Formats: sequence, structure tokens, C-alpha cells
Amino acid sequence: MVLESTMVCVDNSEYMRNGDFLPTRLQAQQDAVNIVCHSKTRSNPENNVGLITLANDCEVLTTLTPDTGRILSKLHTVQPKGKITFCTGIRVAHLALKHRQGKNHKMRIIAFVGSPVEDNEKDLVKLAKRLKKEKVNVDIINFGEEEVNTEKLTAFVNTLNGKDGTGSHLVTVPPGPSLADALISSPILAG
Amino acid sequence: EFLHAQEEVKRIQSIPLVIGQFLEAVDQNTAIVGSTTGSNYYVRILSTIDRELLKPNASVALHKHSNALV
Amino acid sequence: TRPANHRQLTFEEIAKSAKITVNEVELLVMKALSVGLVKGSIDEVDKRVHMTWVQPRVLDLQQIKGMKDRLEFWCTDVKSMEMLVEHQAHDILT
Amino acid sequence: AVQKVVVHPLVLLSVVDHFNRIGKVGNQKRVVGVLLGSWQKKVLDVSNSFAVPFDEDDKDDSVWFLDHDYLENMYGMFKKVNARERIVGWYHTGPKLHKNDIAINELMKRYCPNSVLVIIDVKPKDLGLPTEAYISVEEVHDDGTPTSKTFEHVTSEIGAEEAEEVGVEHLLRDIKDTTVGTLSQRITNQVHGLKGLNSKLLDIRSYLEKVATGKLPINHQIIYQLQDVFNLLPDVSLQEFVKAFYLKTNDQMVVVYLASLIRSVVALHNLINNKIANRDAEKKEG
Amino acid sequence: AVDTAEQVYISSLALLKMLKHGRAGVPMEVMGLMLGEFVDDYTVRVIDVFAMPQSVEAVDPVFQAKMLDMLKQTGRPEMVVGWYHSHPGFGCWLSGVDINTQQSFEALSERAVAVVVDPIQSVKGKVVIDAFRLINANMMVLGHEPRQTTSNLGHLNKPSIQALIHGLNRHYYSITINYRKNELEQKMLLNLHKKSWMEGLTLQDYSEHCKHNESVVKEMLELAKNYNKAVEEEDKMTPEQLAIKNVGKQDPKRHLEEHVDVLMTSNIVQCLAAMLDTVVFK
Amino acid sequence: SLGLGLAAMGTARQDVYDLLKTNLYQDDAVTGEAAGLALGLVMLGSKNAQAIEDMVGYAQETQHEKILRGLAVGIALVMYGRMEEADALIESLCRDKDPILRRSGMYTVAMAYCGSGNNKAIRRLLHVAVSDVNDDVRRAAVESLGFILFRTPEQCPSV
Ligand SMILES: [Zn+2]
Repeated sequence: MVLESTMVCVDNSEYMRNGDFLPTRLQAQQDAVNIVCHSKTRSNPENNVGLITLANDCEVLTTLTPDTGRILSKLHTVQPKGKITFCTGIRVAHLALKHRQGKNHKMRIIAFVGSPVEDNEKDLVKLAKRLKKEKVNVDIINFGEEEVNTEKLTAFVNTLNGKDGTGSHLVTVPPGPSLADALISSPILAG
Repeated sequence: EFLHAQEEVKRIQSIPLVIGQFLEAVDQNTAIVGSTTGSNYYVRILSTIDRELLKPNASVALHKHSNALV
Repeated sequence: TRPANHRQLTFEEIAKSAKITVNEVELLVMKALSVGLVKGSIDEVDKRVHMTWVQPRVLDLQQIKGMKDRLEFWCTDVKSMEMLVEHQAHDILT
Repeated sequence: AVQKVVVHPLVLLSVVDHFNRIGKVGNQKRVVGVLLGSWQKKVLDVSNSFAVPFDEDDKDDSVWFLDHDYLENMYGMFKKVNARERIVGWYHTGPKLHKNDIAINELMKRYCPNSVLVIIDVKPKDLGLPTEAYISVEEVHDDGTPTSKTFEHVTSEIGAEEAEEVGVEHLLRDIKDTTVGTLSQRITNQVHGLKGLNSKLLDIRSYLEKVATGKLPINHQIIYQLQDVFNLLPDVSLQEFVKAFYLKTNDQMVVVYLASLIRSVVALHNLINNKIANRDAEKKEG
Repeated sequence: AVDTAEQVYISSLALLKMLKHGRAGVPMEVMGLMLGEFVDDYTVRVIDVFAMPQSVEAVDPVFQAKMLDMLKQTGRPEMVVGWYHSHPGFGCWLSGVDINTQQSFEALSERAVAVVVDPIQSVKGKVVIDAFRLINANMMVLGHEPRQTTSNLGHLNKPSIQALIHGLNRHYYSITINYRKNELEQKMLLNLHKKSWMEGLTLQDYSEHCKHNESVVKEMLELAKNYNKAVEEEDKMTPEQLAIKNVGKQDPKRHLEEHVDVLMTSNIVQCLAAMLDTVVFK
Repeated sequence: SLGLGLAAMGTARQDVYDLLKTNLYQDDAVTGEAAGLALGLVMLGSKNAQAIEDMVGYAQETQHEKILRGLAVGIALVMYGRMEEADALIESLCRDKDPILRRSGMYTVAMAYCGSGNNKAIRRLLHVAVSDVNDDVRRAAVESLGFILFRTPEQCPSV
């Protein structure tokens, strides 16, 4: 029922091309898209969904929209090839949400990161305070090898919601296709 | 201002006028024309028309309402 | 070398610089024109070979210097000579 | 090739209004919209244009946004309202085009066969012709560029139409203009021409001194090509070229001479004409 | 609550959008919305203009809400102030149904404005633009405007006959319109007919130039031939019978100045540009 | 508000001018008459350069017409009979494109040249009388002659 704008950062990098998840990371993150789109759908139809990738030329395949069937059409033949790119992923997800027609919606972002990232903590603190300005609380659910224990991401989050913010969160990527309804059992409205 | 004056007169035509025929002129800037509507009229003319275009009943145009040699 | 002042060079400087006989310089220049690195022409009553076109080559700093000299020397003449126009006609063109 | 385009005066105003729309930011917000034109000929016609949301950061100019959704819907409306109109390219209000500007064309080359750019200038300090447009190509070089890709200058002009000339030129009454001014528009022409010459020379010398010394790339891009510009430089004062002038200039001088000759007599007629009527009406008046 | 001397502020794009729409749909009444801003109780301001499909009854307003929406998100949100359509070759007068949409609209917004346009009667010098404002009939005897200033009364123009034959004061009241011009569009609109230095530095040609002078001089000789006979002729006929027998094929003294003028303006610039091209160049 | 300055017109009441300023800076059409006239009226002959800068600085961004008119008269009244320093403002107002501010400057040159029989201002004043396009600043242009001709009043009916 809350007003927000979900911005998902899918991963069509090369490192998604493996089987640490049971079938494949493609089906894993795809299914997590299935649960997030149904989640926001059942929460509020006024909310809108927009997706982005992390490839060489990180792509807005679906502009921020409440419909999810278009995003489901985009999920297929995703072609997870290339290289995981993070700092420009949060950037393209960043400057995008200032193009919103509806402003009551809170800028939310969820990211599916399943490839080894090469970011820096000063980069995550600069981007983190930049996300302090607009208060874009982002909850990333990692799907595959991401970093050393998702390092530079809990630091990114805490440097985002510093001084007892606790709005953004960081999930884990070591076992498999986590039932995100179980991952957000308590944080069902705000992960 | 005079050149602005000539152009603004041009709105009088707007195309759908009538196809008539010049017949004769009585004096300066006033003549007689027999329209293709079967009848004949006495009319004035515009000062813009060159007076070398006359003679042997030329094809002319006329206003619907006014019926003036334009 | 010569800045197109008198570039209709006679055969002799060619036969000396290339140190070829006089009766071969024509066959050499016709080959060069056949290639297309130059667009000169050939006279025989004087045996002067006129030059028109030279392929653009590489240059350096000093060539940039004298080039800037030509550029300024021409630009200033252009501007001043337009100043002659405006001076000659102030209230005439409105 | 397209080789030239004819842009109507509606656009170049339908961009200014939108630069005015997001013009409250002041600092920088590059205006980008959709260009609409006609598949006229090799030459291309440009009639309509519209806007689209677009933003971009300051550093790392790779973060820019064109709402494909907004483009799809609004152009659907403009096709429903005009199938005669169609997308032809795009524009941006940048006074000087940016390095980012190639990625936009490269993006929307899928809608148009080539979404030609359109650079407009809200403040053309130059009193020449503003709002010039480019179309990108590949010019892979001896250096070993995998894809030497850069835009191309294409000549353009201002469109015209019976109605729009009516409404515009009725609006031109706010200022005075001498378009029928005999032998005045020419003088203005050579004036503004020489002005453009001097401006271009000052620009090229600004670049040339910069590259000559201290800090600028010394590429083989132009450095000899502009030398070939020096190659032409016709040596005006020479032997037979004098016969070029004096064998024609006096020709035109003869015609001018005759024209003055008849003009004087024609002016002389009215002296007799009015000197007759004055005194003949006076003597009969008294 | 009372009327005033109202003013119609415009947008320069609005005019062109009007004339192009009406001209394109010239053989019938073309309809469209007038979009602007209610600046005050005294003046109005229009800034945006657009139309819709019509085969005069407009079709689905789903175009309406989405149109205004996407116009809000790109640019900004604005207010609908009035509307417009065409009276092609007409008396630019509110038609019977045209007034019939007016009780519909003024009931929605108070200062709803009708806009009449004719791309037919408009000559390239001046356009025939128009707009009106419905008036009640219940107050047909009571005063409708206070008339606290000359501008909308003895300072504007005079009602035309072909529209006064329909309302002229009745069922509505006319309204004044002006043009606000941003300096930004003003400067560029100032310069749209100039060219680059190439045009001002062309030398057209001396073969077709000398050929041209050789042309005009030829028939100008004949113009002098006629001029001799005409001037010396002088029937003592009074200065107006000459003006009645000169209509015909008579034309000395007229072409003579013309050919001299053209031959002047050609040779002059033709010499001048050649002069500059040598003084300046090399 | 309109007669407020006309009453205190010779006294040059800075105190009423103060509240008249903020009256003028309401960004409205109903207060434009409230402050626009009395503001300069209570500063008649004052030559308050900050007053000129306030009036001209505010009559550049407005949206109404009365707020342009009251300033158009106030700026023309702030300078009173100088003929030697008002020239920069007369040129600044006549070179404008504002159809009211030119006419505002056209009234100005009349008051800066109250009856001034100077044949200098007569050249360009009575020249923009010729080439002037706006009817407003045209009529205001020709209507400065008698305001600049008490030195020789017999000349108006000849020009
Ligand atoms: Zn109608």
C-alpha cells in the first residue's frame, strides 16, 4: 500500500553463468524477480517497477512502470554475458529515479549481484551519502559470488543509513534460491 | 509602410472568387464586366492591376460578395 | 621549397637535383603525374615544367610558426579592408 | 547520404519552449527531445519535434536517460494525430556538442535509419546561422582505430510554408526590416560575410597557437589538410589576370554609364512637366 | 465579481500551431484545445496549443488525460484555459454549436475562451485571428462589463460586419489579444533569413552576367523606341484622358526606370564583390 | 495608495516610501497600483538612485500590466527636471523593446526635459516619433513636445 518505485539491478554478467544455485543463477534471480513483482503488485498497484542491468552499457529494458508483465517479457533471453559492473549500476539506478512522474513514491532499489565486484569503500561511502541526499534505501539480495562475505555492501548500506538509519539492507549469496518471502518474513514491507 | 500596404490588400482574393470576363471600362479605376453567371455588372477595380492587361475581353476574377475586379 | 612564386621550374634543376639526364626528366615527371602526387604541366619550347599541385606533407613547429605569420598577415588585412567598407558607407546601407 | 535538410521555423521554437520548461535549474540541464521529419529525397525535410525526459550527471558522462516509454506513447499520439509526420532524429540545446552526444545517436539509430542529431543554440552570440546538425559515421584510420566513429557536418536550411510565412512575418512587424531595400541587403551581406571570415580566422589561430606550443595534440588530423588550404591562395596580381579585370569591369561600367545616361534625362522630364504646370496655373490664377 | 478590460496573452508557438492545423484541415472546421495559465482576474495567458482527432465531435478523452499527463512529466504541469477551431473563409463568428460548447465550458471554468481562426483570410502580411467569450442572456438588460478603462472599448478596434451579423455584442463579448515575446526566441526569430559568408562572397557569373546585361539592353532599346514616339506624341487631350487611353498596351516611362534600376544593382554588386575578393585576398 | 504619494509629493517622505517599497514587491496586480505610483510620487525630485534601481529592476520580470504602468510613471517621475543626467536613463528606456517601458522612457524624457526647448532631445524623441512601431510609445512620443516647449510655445502648432 506504501508508495514507492522499485528499481531492480539484474546481473547479465558472465559470472552469473554457473550453477552454485541448483538449476542456474538465471532461473534463480528470475524467480526472485517473480516474487518481488508479485510482492509489490500485492502491496500496491500504484507502485511501479523498473529494471536495469550491469553490463557494459547498463540498460533500462523497462522504464519504471507499475505493470510487471513487461518486465517478465524482458527477463527471458537475458543473455547473462559480460562483466559485473556495480558503481555504474547504482549510478544508472540513481539518476534514473529523478525522471519519475509520481513523486510520492519512495525511490526503492533491489539488486541481484552474483559476480565478483571490484568496488572501493570510499566509492561506497560517496555513493552512500549521495543516497543519503535522496534517501534511496536499497536492499540488495546477492545471487552467487559477490564479494568477500558481501564486503563493501554492508559498509555501503551502513554508510547509506548511518546514524541509526537501518533503511537499506544487504542479503547473502552462499546457499541458493532463498525464498525471499522467507527473507522478508519480518521485513515484508521494507526488507 | 506603403509596401506593407500592398501586401495586406492581398487577403481579398483567398481563391474562391468567381471566373468572369472583363468587358469595358468607363473611366479611371472603374469598368464593366459580364460574369459567367449570365448577367452583366458595373464594378470598380484594384489599383494593383497593371493597365496593360486589358483589351479583347480578358478572363478575370471577381469577388463573390462584392463582385469587384481583383 | 619555393612558395609557389615561380614554381614553373625548368628541366635543369630537375636533372641536377635528381642528377638524371635531360632527356629522361620528362619521362620521370610524366610518371609522377601518372601516380598523382602532383598536378603540374609540361612545356617544351622552353622545357619549363609548371607546378600547380603538391601533396600535403607533414610539417613541424616552425612551419606552424610561419604559417601563423601568414594567417595573421592575411586576417588583419581582411578585417582592416572591411573597415574600409564600413568607413566608406556608414549611413548608406542603413 | 542526406546532404542537406530543410528545418521549419516551428521547431527551433518548439525546442526553446522546452529549454524554458526545465530552464529553472539554470546551472545545467541539457534539453533533449525527438526530431520529426520527412523521407523526402536524398535531401531530407524536418517539420515537427517534441521533447522527452533527459538528465545526466557532471562526471563520467555515461549516465543519461531518454524515456523510451514516453517516446513510444507521445509519438503514438503524434502518429495518431499525424501519420504524415514521423521520427527523423533528435536534438539537444548544447551550445557545443558533448563527447556523450554520440551514445545518444548510437542508441536511437534503431528508430530512424540514422537518428540525425540537431544542435541548437539558445544564445548564438555569433550573428551567423545557428542550429546546425550532424550525422555520425565510421572513419577507421591508419592508426589502428577499431571503429573510428565521429559525426558529420551536413548543411541545413530553414524551411518555409505559405501559412507559416504568413503568421511569422505578421509577427515580424514588431521590428523594422528592409528586405526590399535595394542595394542594401548586398552591403549587409558582404559585411556579415567578412565578419564570419575574421571570426573563423581568430578561431583557427586560437587553436593553432595552442597546438603550436605547450599543450595540445599534434595529430596529423588537419595539420597538412589545412596546409592544402594554403595551397590554393590565388596570386591575384600577375601578368594576364589584369586582362581578366580590365576586359570586363569597364564592360559593366559601360552599362552603368548608359543607365545613368537615361536616368538623368528621365529626371529632366519632370522639371519641364512641373515648371509648365506651376507658372501656367499661376498666370491663369491671377 | 465583474468583468474588466481583459487581455489575451499568447505563446508564439500557439500561433503557428493554430495556422498549420487549420491550414492542413482547411476544407473544414478543425478543433483543438487552448492550454495556458490564468494569470489574474484581468488578463489570461496561453502558452501551449494542441489538437486531437475528429471525423465537430471529439473522440476518446483517453488521449486527453494521457496527453496532459505526459505534458506534465516532461516540461511541467499547466492549466487548460480555453480552446480554438477554424471558420474557413468565414466571418470568424461563433457558430450555433460553437456557442453550444460554451455553456459546457464556462460551466467548467469561468474564463473559458473560444478561439476562432481562419487560415484563409490571413495574408502573409497579417493573419485573421480571433477569439470570443460567452455572455449570459439572463443579464441582457443588466450591465455586463464595468468599463473602467478605455482599452476594451474606445481603444481597441471596431467589430466587423460579417460577425456582428451574428453576435457583435450578443451571446458573447469580444476580447483583446496581444503577443508576449521571450527575448530568447526573439533574438533567433530576428535572424532566420541571413546566410553565411559564402553568399555574401559569391561572384555569380560574367558569362550569364554579361549575357544578362546583353539581354536587358536589347529590349530596353525597343523601350526607348516606343518612348520617343509616346513622349513626342502628346495629344492635347487633358491629363486624364491620357490616363484612360493608357490602359491597353501602353507602357513607356515605366519599364525604362525598371531596366535601369536592375542593370544598376547587378553591375554595382558584381563589380564590388570582385573588388573585395582581390583587395582582401592575397 | 495611488493618491498617497500625490499628497506627500513635495515632502519626499522616505518613511512612506519604505512601506510603499514592500507594497510594490508583492508580485501581484492588485498591489501594483497600491505601491507603483505613490512610491515615486513620494520621491518626486528625490533622484533616489536606489529607487530607480528598485523600479526598473522590478519592471523586468513581472507578469501583469498595472505593475508595469505604475512603475512606468514612477520611473519617469523619480527624475525631475535635470536635462543633463537623465540622458542615460532616457536612452536606456528608449533602446528597450518593452512596449510600455519605452513609452515609460518616452514620458521620462518629457519630465527630465520639462519644457526643455533643447533641440537635442527633439531629434531622437521626435525621431522615434517617426520610426517607432508601438502605438503606445508613439503617442507618448509625440505627446512630449508641449511638455518640452514652454520656452517657445508657438512652435508646437508648426511641427
Ligand atoms: Zn465555427
